[PDB]
Amino acid sequence: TTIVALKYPGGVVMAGDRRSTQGNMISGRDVRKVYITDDYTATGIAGTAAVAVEFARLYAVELEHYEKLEGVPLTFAGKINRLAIMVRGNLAAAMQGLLALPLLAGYDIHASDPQSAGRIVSFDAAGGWNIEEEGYQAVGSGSLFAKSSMKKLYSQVTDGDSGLRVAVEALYDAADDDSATGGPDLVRGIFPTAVIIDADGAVDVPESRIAELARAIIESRS
Amino acid sequence: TTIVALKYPGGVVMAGDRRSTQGNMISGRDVRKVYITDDYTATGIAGTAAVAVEFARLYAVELEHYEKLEGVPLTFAGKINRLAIMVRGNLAAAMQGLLALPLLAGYDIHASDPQSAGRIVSFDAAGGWNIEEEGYQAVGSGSLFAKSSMKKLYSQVTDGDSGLRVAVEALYDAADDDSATGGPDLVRGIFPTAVIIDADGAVDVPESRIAELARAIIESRS
Amino acid sequence: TTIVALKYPGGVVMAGDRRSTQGNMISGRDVRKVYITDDYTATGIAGTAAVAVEFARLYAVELEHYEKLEGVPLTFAGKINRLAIMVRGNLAAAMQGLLALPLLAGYDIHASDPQSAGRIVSFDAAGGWNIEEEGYQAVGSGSLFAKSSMKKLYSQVTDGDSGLRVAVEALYDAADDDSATGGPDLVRGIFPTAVIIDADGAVDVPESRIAELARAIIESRS
Amino acid sequence: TTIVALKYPGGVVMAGDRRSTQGNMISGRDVRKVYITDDYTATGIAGTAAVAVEFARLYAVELEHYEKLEGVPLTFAGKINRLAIMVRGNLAAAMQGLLALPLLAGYDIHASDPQSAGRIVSFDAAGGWNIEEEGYQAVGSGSLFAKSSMKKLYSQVTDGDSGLRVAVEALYDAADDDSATGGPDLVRGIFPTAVIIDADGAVDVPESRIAELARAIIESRS
Amino acid sequence: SPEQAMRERSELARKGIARAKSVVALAYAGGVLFVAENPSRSLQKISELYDRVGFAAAGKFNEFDNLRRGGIQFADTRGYAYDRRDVTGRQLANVYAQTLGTIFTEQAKPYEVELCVAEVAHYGETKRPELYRITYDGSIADEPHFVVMGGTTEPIANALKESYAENASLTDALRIAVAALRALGVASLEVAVLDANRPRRAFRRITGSALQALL
Amino acid sequence: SPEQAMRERSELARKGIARAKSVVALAYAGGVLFVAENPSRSLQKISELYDRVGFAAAGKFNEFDNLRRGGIQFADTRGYAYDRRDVTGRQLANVYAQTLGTIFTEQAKPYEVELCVAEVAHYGETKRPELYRITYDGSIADEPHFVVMGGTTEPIANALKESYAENASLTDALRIAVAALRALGVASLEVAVLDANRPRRAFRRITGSALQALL
Amino acid sequence: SPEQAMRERSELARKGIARAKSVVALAYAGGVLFVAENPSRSLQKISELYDRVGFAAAGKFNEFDNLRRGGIQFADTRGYAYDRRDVTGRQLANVYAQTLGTIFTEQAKPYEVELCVAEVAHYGETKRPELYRITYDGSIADEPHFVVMGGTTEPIANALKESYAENASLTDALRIAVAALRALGVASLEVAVLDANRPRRAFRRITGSALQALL
Amino acid sequence: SPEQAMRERSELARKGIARAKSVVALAYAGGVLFVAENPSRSLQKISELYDRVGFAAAGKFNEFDNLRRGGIQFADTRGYAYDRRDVTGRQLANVYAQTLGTIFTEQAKPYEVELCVAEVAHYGETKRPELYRITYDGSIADEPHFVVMGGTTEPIANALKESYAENASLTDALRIAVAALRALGVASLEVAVLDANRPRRAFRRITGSALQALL
Amino acid sequence: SPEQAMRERSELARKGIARAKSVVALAYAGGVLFVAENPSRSLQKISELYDRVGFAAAGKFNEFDNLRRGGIQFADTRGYAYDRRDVTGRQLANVYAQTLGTIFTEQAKPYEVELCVAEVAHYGETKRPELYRITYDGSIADEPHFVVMGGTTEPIANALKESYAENASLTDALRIAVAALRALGVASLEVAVLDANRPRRAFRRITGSALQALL
Repeated sequence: TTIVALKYPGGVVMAGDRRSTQGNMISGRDVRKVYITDDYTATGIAGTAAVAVEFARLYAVELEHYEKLEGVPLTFAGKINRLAIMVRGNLAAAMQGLLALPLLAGYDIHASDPQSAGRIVSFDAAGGWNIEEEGYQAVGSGSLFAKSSMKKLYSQVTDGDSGLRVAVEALYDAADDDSATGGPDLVRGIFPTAVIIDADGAVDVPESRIAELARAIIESRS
Repeated sequence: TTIVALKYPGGVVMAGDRRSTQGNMISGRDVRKVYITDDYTATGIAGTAAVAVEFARLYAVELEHYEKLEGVPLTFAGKINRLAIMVRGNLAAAMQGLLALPLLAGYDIHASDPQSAGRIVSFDAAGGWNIEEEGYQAVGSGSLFAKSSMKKLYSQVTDGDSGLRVAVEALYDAADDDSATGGPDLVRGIFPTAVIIDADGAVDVPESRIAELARAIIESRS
Repeated sequence: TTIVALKYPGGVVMAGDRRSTQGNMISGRDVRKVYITDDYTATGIAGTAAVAVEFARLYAVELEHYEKLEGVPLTFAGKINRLAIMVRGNLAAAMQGLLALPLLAGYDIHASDPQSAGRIVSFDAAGGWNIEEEGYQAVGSGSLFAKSSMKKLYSQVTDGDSGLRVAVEALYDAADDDSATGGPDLVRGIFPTAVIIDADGAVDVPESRIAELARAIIESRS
Repeated sequence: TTIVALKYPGGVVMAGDRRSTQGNMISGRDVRKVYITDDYTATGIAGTAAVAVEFARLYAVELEHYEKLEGVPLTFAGKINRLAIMVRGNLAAAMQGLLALPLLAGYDIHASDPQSAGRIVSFDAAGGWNIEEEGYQAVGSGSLFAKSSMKKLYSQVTDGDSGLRVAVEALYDAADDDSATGGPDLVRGIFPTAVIIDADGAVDVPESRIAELARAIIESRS
Repeated sequence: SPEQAMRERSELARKGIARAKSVVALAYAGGVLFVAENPSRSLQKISELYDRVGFAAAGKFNEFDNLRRGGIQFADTRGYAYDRRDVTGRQLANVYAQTLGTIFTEQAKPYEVELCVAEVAHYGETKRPELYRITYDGSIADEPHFVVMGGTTEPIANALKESYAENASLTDALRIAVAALRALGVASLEVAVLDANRPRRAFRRITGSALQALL
Repeated sequence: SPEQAMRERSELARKGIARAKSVVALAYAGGVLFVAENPSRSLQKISELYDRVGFAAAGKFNEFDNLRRGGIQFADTRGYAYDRRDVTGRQLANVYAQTLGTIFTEQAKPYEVELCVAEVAHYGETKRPELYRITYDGSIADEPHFVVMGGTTEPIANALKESYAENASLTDALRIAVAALRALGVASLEVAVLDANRPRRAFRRITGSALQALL
Repeated sequence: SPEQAMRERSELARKGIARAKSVVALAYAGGVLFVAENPSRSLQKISELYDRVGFAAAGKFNEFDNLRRGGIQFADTRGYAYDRRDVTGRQLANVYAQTLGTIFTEQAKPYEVELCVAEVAHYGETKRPELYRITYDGSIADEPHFVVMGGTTEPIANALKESYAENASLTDALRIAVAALRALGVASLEVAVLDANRPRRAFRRITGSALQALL
Repeated sequence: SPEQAMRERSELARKGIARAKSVVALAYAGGVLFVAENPSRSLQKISELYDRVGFAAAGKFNEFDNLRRGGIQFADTRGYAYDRRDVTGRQLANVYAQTLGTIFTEQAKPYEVELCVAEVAHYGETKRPELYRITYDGSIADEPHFVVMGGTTEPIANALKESYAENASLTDALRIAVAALRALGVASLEVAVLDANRPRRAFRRITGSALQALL
Repeated sequence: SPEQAMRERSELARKGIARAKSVVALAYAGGVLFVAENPSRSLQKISELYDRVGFAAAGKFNEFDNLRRGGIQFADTRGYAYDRRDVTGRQLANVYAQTLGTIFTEQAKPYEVELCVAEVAHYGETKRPELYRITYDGSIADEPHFVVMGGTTEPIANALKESYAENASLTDALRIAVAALRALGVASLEVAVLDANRPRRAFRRITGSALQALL
């Protein structure tokens, strides 16, 4: 399991893999780990598969409930605080074997500069949060390889296409170096899922572009 | 104990074995492990024999109670959520030695395409659920052999008869490779039980067809 | 301790031994372990001597209380459910050393066929129950030898006398193979107790017939 | 500590020793362990000295309280049930080192046959009770030797005097074979205490007869 | 002024009990005989409490139904607590009297019921049957011969005090009961008997052909 | 003076129930037939409680809706406790009577509802259908033939006591029901039947083309 | 205006106690003698509380029955707490007075009962018997010679103050008691005595042949 | 005398609701249209409950604000419990009716509010919109075409029953709504629509330039 | 008859608020200006709730002191729960209205207080100040220009509606406030301002030399 996120001028992008395993046996092949929380945020949770689905659902329900009650959406700081509280409230479950590692990416509509409104927030086990200022972050069991790949590939990011290509390449490297991460499946036709957030909102990326980018990367590395 | 389920054009089918053991001693010979929950769903629970009977009874009672209270049957997602909650609420009992592994198969009457309305849902220990997209699934102590058999035999499935034959063959292979699974009993006359769900509802399969299929398979393998 | 039960055309029969021990020391010689619960049921509990007396008393009190409150006796399924609940509620006590293994035999007056109205129900540690379809069952520390004896002797059962003789012979074999089971006492004059249930009700068997059968069996085996 | 009880035609008799020890050191020389509960019952408790005094006091208080409230004395079965409940309620204390082993002897005034109205009831650790049909019983750390002595001496019991003599001889044998049981003290003048229950009630035995019987037994064994 | 309140509550209870059917219980050689005017085959005004104790009442069904359930619960708990032979009809009558007395004062509406408790001797024993009467306010009284409750009672009592012969038979006692109530075939009648020649349980209902032949 | 308070509460309940639509339930060869005047397609005055028990009421919707929910909860709990075959309509009727009796006295405003419980035989068995009537104060009565509740009942009862023929058919019984209620097309009518030829569940609704053809 | 409320409650209690039978308790050489008019053989107005304490009352049975049960519970608990010789009749009388005083004010209906507590000396000791009187409002008084309660008391008191001779015998004291109550054979009489020559328990009932011979 | 108390409470509620602004809700081709007279820009009388359910009320703000909050809480809990597609407007209407009925009787002051619940079909489906009306005492009714609440309603109802054409457009329906309410520019008006062509959420507000152009 | 009770409670509250000093709050270019007649230097009728929310009241001190404490507690808890920028004056006004409405009905004596809540824009933003008015019964209203509470209000309102010029200065607005209140030197005056040019906290008091120079 590996989820990556990076900033480009005008928005953010997120992506993840589609493999779930039980020890050394493959049990899942089309798992989705990236969700759209609201009109301008996306959430990706790593760890136990069962916990992430419940976590994203509870987070979305809480945000929608607050919006309906008050009539005004929460600020970015409020959402970060709610997510941190949710993470901190699961320490006993994590100690018992139900651990979740979320990653947050969003677009701030109240920011003065529209070209620097993308935000990436990472969380730790104790519940602390930090806003990334380097432009990229990754979580999961193969996050080190992906982060090392982005450290060298970030100089080529110019727009959404470059960011998506860099994210796909980082996921490919993480799958190459880690056996728990699933790479592209040319025989079956399964590719990583991506979400792009910009000034208009969060839109899911169609599978055709991801397949084309994966094929181009595979051809280049051959 | 092994329960198998597979999809065919126009419905689904389920089947299971009839053996219960206490360690290495045989204590049961005509145990039934497949139940009809409502007009369009079937449930098969593996593990401890005592827990499964109570689980199926509680699930059916809850579904009927909701239907009577609201006057409208639950959707498929609601039933899946209720089953997942029931599974998750038994973690302590499973850790103490009372473990249940359910398997769900149903027909969706609200689906747009009547030829692809069959659904198979599998559950894990933590309580997560997944909808199978490959067409077959198995649970129990001999599920690996049955799944490997179906992986090779699924190309011959065309209608209900082919699916039933493939299910019986998979159960036979699982019983051949696992000593905890009971095979056909020609001396006594005990055969696996099956349930077929289609657009008209869920109907139990008569013993004559299962006996004929088992005899044909035994003759072919001789 | 060993209690046996078997079916004959027109009813059922139950029997048990009269020995209680504390380790390797004999402490009881005329213990009764078979009780009449109501007009058409009999119960035999094995394990700790103290628990069985309280269990039978509570079961009879509960059945009589329900009958008095509602004015109509419970069905067979209701009685089985109540007994299963009682067994399941004693798991902690069984883990602490107070274990009870009940056995139920009864006559169904609502059955369509009067010649197949006899029922034998067995219970397990977890609380599950099963209806015997082979015609005999045994519980206790010498139940294996008794069951093996009945497996060969069941072909001679034709009426109540044959069933009683087979039950006495099975108890004799169990006492022969197990030192915790007490055999017939010719010096003192203590013999196993039996109960016969038929269309008229449950009647205790007089000691004279049991003594005659035991003497005949002893003479035959000499 | 050893308490014995036996039946004779027309009543019952009980007796006990007068020694208390703390390990291997003698701390008591005139301890009384046999009490009169009501007009027709006697109770003897073995084990920890502190627990027995409280047990007998509570039992007598409960019986008198019920008699005063209802105006009619309890039946024998009711008293046995109350004593069994009291014994069963002390399982945790017994596991913690406060164990009590009671013995009950009484005369039934409602029995049809006045010559067979004597009853002896023994209790076990779990709380079960049994009515003795052999005519004698013993409790304590030297109960085995006393029971073995009575097994040979019971043929000489004809009336109250013979029963008292047999009880004294059994206590003497138990004291001879067990160092925790105190025998007759000729230097100090301490003898076992006895209680006789007949159709007129329970009366304490004067010390003169017990001393004479002990002296006769000692002279015979010299 | 509790005088007015108690007078009003007593008037309410008396008016409620006045407009009701009559129940007659009398003792014969075989035990106690219960006869009531119950056209309904599903609602019963006569029942049993224990092995030797019977129950009978007149009034509103939802009240003495709860009273019967409470009595059965108390009898079962007491029997399991000590023994089956330690349950007596006096203990149930006292509990009923206390419950009715507590209901009359504290509760806003009193109970318009009349209760009767009957007991017989055990097997192989000789004892005179005992009958008790409990009123709405909790008064408990002892009746040696018969109890009449429900609707008007003076004419029925005067009729019963005439033809009542001690140590009668089942048929004769049934005839006196029917004659007293009339002043009725298989329908509109409920008959129960506490038989003292039974091993353990003394309560049984007589209906249909047996009731037709007896009457 | 509880006399005035009880008279006033009874008058309130009677006035509340008087200004309401009428519900008629009758037994035919196939079970029980429920017909009610319900113009609304979303609010239902007829429902089911268990496999063989039906529910029907007239009055304020928010009251008998809660009563129906409580009855369903009780039936489900009792069925799971012992068995599915141990649930009888008498047990539900007694619970309803107790609940209504408790509501009438303690609660400030009484319930302006009328309840009816119907039961049929199991599959492969022959038994006469049972009908029960429960009033606002908790009175429970047994009706062998039919129950009429809601609004005026005397003219409807007199009309029904004339053309009611035992062991009739579905179409004929529906005709008698509609004629008695009139003294009405597909609209403004709710029809339900307890069919005793069904395997497990006996309740089903008839609306639309089937109701049009039958009527 | 608590004046009217207390006057009304006192009038209610006085009227309740006025229409009741009379109980007379007097002290003779052997202890205390209790005589009451009790036709019923199953309900008792005289009982015992402890080894040397007796109980007697007049009024409604369901009230002093509870009072007797509470007194027995208190006596047993106190005796087990410290010792059997630390229980005195004054402690029970004070508890009864406090309970009656609490009942009179807070509870809606007062208790129409009259209580008397009697005690005697222990074995091998000489002490004058003690008698206490407790009224409905909780007043406690000490009486050296005799206590009269129930119904009218002035004529009975005047009759008893005439023939009462100190240190009399059982037969003579019984004759004075019967003569005072008359102004009665084996029936309609309950007689109990606290005998001070008994080892531990001093209470015993005299009925049947012994009562016939004494009277 | 609960008659006087209920009459007084109903008069209080009627007088409270009478002196209030009027809210009109009607169904057009695109769903439901809510128009209210709300000069304040910060307090809203029209809101949403779920993806397909809308809320509207007239009366005291602090009451239907709490009612709206409770409805939102119930809808969210139910949606998370089973599924988002298992939430229906009938379930919310029943809860509102029960809450108002409970408030009316027990609470000292009744609520002077009028509630309306509207629902529309899901995406890619065809179904007629459903409208419900809930009154202060808890009465629930079904309205097929339109609901008028607040202040006087007869003239507004008569005006609406004239120009209401089924399957109209947004502009035309807005014109009929404004004409009926007048018998008003951008100010003193609140307009909301339940659009049935939206993917998931159907509620949106129209104010400013878009409202100016439409009107 | 809740009509009389509500009329009496409203009369009590009106009479309590009538005999009190007057508080005037108006909005100028720099925010909101609070002026009150407070001779006491230790008891304050104007305070702050959060970084941009102000508090003002007239009436009994021990009541709006508790109201201020509750508002501060709610604001602090809400700010720590989500964020400091998620606290709005509407949320506090709604809480105050609910609390006053609950107090008015249930509590024996109503509160004789008048509340006003004012809010201003954040730093580096442009927004019109918001003013809310809450009455004793819980009514909440929106005022765009000014709020007058305490004692007589009609002459003060008529005086303020004349010389009130939008987008005025601090000195000029203070002059209008003092002139309206007069129709007062450093003493007997309390002045506070919500300054919208401050970084985080907008509340500050002006007293002494600065107040002397401004006036």
